Amino acid sequence: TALVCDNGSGLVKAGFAGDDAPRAVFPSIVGRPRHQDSYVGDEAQSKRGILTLKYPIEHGIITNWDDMEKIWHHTFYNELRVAPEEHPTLLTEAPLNPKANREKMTQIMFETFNVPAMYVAIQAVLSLYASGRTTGIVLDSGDGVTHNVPIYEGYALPHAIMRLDLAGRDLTDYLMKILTERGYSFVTTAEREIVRDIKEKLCYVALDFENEMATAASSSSLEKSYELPDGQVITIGNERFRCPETLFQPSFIGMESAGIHETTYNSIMKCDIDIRKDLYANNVMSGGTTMYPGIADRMQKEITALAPSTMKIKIIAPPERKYSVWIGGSILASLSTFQQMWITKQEYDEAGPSIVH
Amino acid sequence: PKVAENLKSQLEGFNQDKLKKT
Ligand SMILES: Nc1ncnc2c1ncn2[C@@H]1O[C@H](COP(=O)(O)OP(=O)(O)OP(=O)(O)O)[C@@H](O)[C@H]1O
Ligand SMILES: C/C1=C/C(=O)O[C@@H]2C[C@@H](CC[C@H](C)/C=C\C=C\CC1)O[C@@](O)([C@@H]1CSC(=O)N1)C2
Ligand SMILES: [Mg+2]
Repeated sequence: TALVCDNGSGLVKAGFAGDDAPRAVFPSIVGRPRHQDSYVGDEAQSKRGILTLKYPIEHGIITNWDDMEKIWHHTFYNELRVAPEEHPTLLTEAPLNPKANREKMTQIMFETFNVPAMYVAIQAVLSLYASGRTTGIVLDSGDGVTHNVPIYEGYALPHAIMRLDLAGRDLTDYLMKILTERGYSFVTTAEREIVRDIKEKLCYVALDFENEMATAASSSSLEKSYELPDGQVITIGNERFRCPETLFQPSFIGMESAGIHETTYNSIMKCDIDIRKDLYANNVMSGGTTMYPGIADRMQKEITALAPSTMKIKIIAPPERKYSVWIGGSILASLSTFQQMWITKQEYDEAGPSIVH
Repeated sequence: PKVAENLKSQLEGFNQDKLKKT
């Protein structure tokens, strides 16, 4: 059976092609002994007192290869419990991944794990496939990076891809900064995890930020409470929507970048004028950071304000979009016509890593 | 070319209810 591994900056999603969900979802972290020899994922966190913990993937790109090998090793033998030499393996990569990185992923899979076949797909393209489309523009926002990726007839259009180095972890850091200013103590990575949970449980995207600020200033109607591990109950009101507003207004964390609605529009305006109607009518949201309540309605509003007045705009935000990349990979690797598209180990032995492009 | 055409057709027509429950 083919395997599918979606390597994210924050979470690894892995499982078997043809399944409706990844069987393994675990933190993309590797720890090694600080004094006087590796752990991956939840066990690394459990033993963080004796380990130095690193994320091998930064903003969607693999940066620590030795640790990335540990992530894949753990994926195969500990999480999925498979022998990789027995399974074709589909891997994912970020948009705009350097060619050298794609070659190195290929070399490690064939030479270190001895997979019989592999393939590398762009994450956003798989999310589009998971919605049953081969044309559209995807907003994929995870833990480390956000991209707008316009895709036509199955191919991402690389010249029109936009990137924002703002995503879920930066939103958690911003919420942590706001809550620290209010007088709570959140400092360590363990404590930041409490903030991440607050963000997921209570934050939302306001349809109209100014209006929502006025509501929260004049009423307690938006307030929600949350019990911290130490027993304190914190109440938040405008913090709920000021946190993800940073996606529309990156200046909130001191970035000069345009917001996700403007990067969507600019992406579409980089594409051929003859495909723009298809993009506007097929805006698919993918990734954990697109889960906030309200985000699709806000996107619909903002893109409507930027686009020509008669343009048909549709935002597609599937309930399963935390795992839409992986589900697209599960579909693609299960299809009969895809089976001749795997790069085989035999082809790699003849031609080397450059075959992957 | 023919492969790309058929693959697009299978993706566009795929019913996610076919996928196995985990
Ligand atoms: N319900 C939710 N609301 C808001 N944020 C969410 C929610 N659920 C998950 N997240 C955020 O999504 C991020 C993880 O999403 P995902 O697994 O898509 O990222 P990734 O693939 O690891 O990262 P990247 O694609 O950036 O490399 C985390 O920051 C998490 O806090
Ligand atoms: C339920 C869960 C969700 C998740 O996405 O975690 C991922 C992975 C996690 C690894 C570091 C933490 C300490 C260790 C163990 C973690 C598991 C929590 C797993 O670092 C994130 O939390 C970062 C930091 S704060 C944030 O916003 N992103 C995203
Ligand atoms: Mg991702």
